[PDB]
Amino acid sequence: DANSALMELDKGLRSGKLGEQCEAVVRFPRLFQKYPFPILINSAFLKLADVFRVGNNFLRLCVLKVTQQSEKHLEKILNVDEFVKRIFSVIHSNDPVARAITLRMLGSLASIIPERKNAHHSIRQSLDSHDNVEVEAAVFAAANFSAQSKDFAVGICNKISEMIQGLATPVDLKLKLIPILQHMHHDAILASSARQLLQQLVTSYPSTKMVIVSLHTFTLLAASSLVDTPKQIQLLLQYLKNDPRKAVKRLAIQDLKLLANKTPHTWSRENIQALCECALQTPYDSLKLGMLSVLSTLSGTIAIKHYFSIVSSPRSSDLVKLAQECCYHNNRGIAAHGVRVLTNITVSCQEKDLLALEQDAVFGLESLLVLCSQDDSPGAQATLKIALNCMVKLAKGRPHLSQSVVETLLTQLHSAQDAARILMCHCLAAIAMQLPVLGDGMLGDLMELYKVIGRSATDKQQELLVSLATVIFVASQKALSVESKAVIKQQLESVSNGWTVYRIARQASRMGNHDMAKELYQSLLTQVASEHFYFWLNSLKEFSHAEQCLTGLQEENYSSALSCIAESLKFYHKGIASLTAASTPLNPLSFQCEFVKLRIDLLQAFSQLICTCNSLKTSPPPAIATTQRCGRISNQMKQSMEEFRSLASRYGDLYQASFDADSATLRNVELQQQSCLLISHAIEALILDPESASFQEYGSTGTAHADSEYERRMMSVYNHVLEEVESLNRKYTPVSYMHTACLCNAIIALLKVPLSFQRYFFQKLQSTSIKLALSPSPRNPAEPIAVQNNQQLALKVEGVVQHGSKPGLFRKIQSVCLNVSSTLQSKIDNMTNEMEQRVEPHNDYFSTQFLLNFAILGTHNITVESSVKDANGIVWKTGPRTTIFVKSLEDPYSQQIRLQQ
Amino acid sequence: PSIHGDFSNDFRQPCVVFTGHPSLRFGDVVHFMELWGKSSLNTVIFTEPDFSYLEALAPYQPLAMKCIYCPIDTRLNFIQVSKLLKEVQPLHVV
Repeated sequence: DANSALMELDKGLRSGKLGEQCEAVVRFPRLFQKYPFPILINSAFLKLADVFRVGNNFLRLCVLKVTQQSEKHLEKILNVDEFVKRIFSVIHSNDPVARAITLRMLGSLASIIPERKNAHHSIRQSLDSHDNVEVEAAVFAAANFSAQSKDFAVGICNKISEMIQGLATPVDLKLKLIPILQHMHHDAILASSARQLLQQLVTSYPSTKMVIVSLHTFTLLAASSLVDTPKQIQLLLQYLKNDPRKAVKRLAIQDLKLLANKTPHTWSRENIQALCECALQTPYDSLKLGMLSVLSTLSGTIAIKHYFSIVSSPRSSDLVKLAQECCYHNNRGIAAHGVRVLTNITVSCQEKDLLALEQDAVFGLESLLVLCSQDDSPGAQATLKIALNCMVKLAKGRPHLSQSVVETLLTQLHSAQDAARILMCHCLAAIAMQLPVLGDGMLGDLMELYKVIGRSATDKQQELLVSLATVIFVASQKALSVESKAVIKQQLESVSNGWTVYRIARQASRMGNHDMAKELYQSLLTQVASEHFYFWLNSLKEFSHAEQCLTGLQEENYSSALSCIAESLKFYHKGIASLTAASTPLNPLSFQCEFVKLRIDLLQAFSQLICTCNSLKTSPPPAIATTQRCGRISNQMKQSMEEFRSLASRYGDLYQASFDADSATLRNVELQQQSCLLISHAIEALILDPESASFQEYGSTGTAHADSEYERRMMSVYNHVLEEVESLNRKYTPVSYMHTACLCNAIIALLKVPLSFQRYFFQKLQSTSIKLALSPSPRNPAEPIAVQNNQQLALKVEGVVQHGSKPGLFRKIQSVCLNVSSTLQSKIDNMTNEMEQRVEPHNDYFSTQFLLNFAILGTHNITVESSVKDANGIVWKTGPRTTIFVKSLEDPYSQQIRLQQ
Repeated sequence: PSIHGDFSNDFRQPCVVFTGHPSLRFGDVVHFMELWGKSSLNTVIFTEPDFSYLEALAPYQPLAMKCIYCPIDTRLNFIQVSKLLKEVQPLHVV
């Protein structure tokens, strides 16, 4: 049912009515989106071409619209020459509107035909014509060809130079033709000639209209040709300084904004001096906001480090004082830009005679905060965003200010409206997440604030409870008191949405407070109106129950270890039964089931290990026969090697097969895998061959990023276990009981730090899938493709990538590794044709050519695997795992020859 | 002149093929000594002296290609050498 849509819509195309043909033409883009493979694309584009050739000039506009929309599918066209000839057969017509439409189609088609000479001749001929629609379409197509072709660029450089300063072709047409000079960056002397022509134009037509158009053109030429961008930044400083007009100044602002966003390393010191000095003596306020917005975007990059470079007192520098009087300005936006600049100076380079500004910086934030808290307007909300981002960055860069930072924030958490409680709770959440030592310093104060929310408004209430209980969970780095649980619970019994309690429960499951997760999951379990959502909530409840059982541990007590581990396994198994029941074909929950299954396997590896440590106290030294490994305990810990190493491999396999998670979920998977490697190394350093260890951890054990509290406690446990392993290296007997005690304490230390269900367990932001439509003949089901067993099978695998939303949010596909293998299904098994190829997609397409050698006699099983390679370099093992069946026939002449031989 | 051309679109199995240098180390003889040297259905017919038979098959063993040492020599052997020497008897023999 792939070409059937093509025959249906082209049956629509063979009508004699304009309406049905137009309907089919405008229905083509949906069909393009549904099947993107180039057979259908090429066929439908040729049909669009020979519908375009004969038409009543309104079908032509519709096909132009479809070509404009479906630009990313244009490179998939195979029979390019017939397509372009059918389109080009309308230039020689005498209807000027049809000609203009066809030049617009050529301009749309520019990507696939950069160096077609007759197209350039048609553009040049129609460009100096007298019909206005033809002229405008010619300028459009000249702009679109000039971005790709170079000989067209130089010839049209001469032509457009002549027609701009030809003193005919009135000012509207000149405004239309200056972007032709914008697209004109291909060669050095071409760029220089365009630069001279633009300078002559801007000094020759000193208007409001032409100066704006010419300056935007001139800066796009500068940002395209990176050979004299500082000259244009310089020229923009004289245009922003010495020009009385206002709109020219506004373009100078947006121009310097674009140039600072693009190439900030070219900004020289005197350029920043000129920008700051022009920002001082301006009488207006919107212009002030614009220049200091440009300086704020310039302050977030390495331009400041070039500005504050050794070989004057930086207190006397223009930028810092300008930041001061615009941080203490009346308008809110200019204050936000100034406090961004001051925060960025503080976070950047650490010269001594800047440190006093630190004090100014922090006071600035709270001053701005008490201006923008009590306003309730979207501009004030954006000012809140900017201020709180500056608060986070300021506390991040200089931690010794940070404590003062957080306490000031709590003051404005006492008196502000319901839209200001949120995002301040978020700033507190971020600061107390990465830097935890301050979080407890809130504790109880949030309690009374939370009490006030018992009698607050209703419109923004639910999000506000979500934010407050989230920052409560973040701040409670050690645990939560029973009274804290009681007050949170009674408040959300007082009023709740039902989805708010779900968000609170999943926040608690994220942080590690699994008892309140239990209680809210009970509340959800009584609730809710579907099958698999009920099973999902039951599974989450059981996981919270097992994790409270894991929190109920005591150090140096192995009996409680076995008991609580058994309770955790039984609650996890009720939970994994619920998860298996909750799985749906529409939403095939795969990360959750694998994560829970490997968690179960980790705790059972721990259980077998702890009872194996108990086996030395539960068996003989060996036997009467043994009198360099003696006893069954050696074989048992070798099995522990096998289980833990396989478990680490399975954690790695779960890491590689996701590709759609965030940094935190991946880092948590890394924590679990590192726990498996930790226990494996700890055992193979104590009992199984101490002799060839000889390492004593010759790597760094400090100075970590510590992006979460769970990460920090994991790393502390890791370092403590490695310290115990280094100390107890080669002093004692190979079996020992300090060795078993070391394993016991290691297992207790790993199970004390609870767990963290991360973001990918609950919500999925990025969804990427691959198609891989195999076409040797695609078969049907059990029917195999017949091969003649004297030639190879040209597989011809072709693929396309499907993105759920926001194309690539976290990681971007750079190249894709297709792997193919065979298997003799008759019963190594045909490993002789394992093949690998790297693909770089153009827009979404994958096109490779695979030859498979089927040689022996039988039915073979082709499997195709995908492997995404990202921009950094990590390979990711996703893919549909496509399998196809082949039967190997023989030539009867060859069969008779083999029988005779 | 070569396989590169008219031989590709005129080749007919079975055939009698006369190939390049009989030393079995360079020419088109190496290509047909491969490919076809997989079945006992075919044979290679060595016909020219002053190249060792078993030594020519030495890089090609192990091998299932049928081989017959059938050397054709036209040079005179020792009986007519004796006839020549008793016919035109010299003063010295080198």
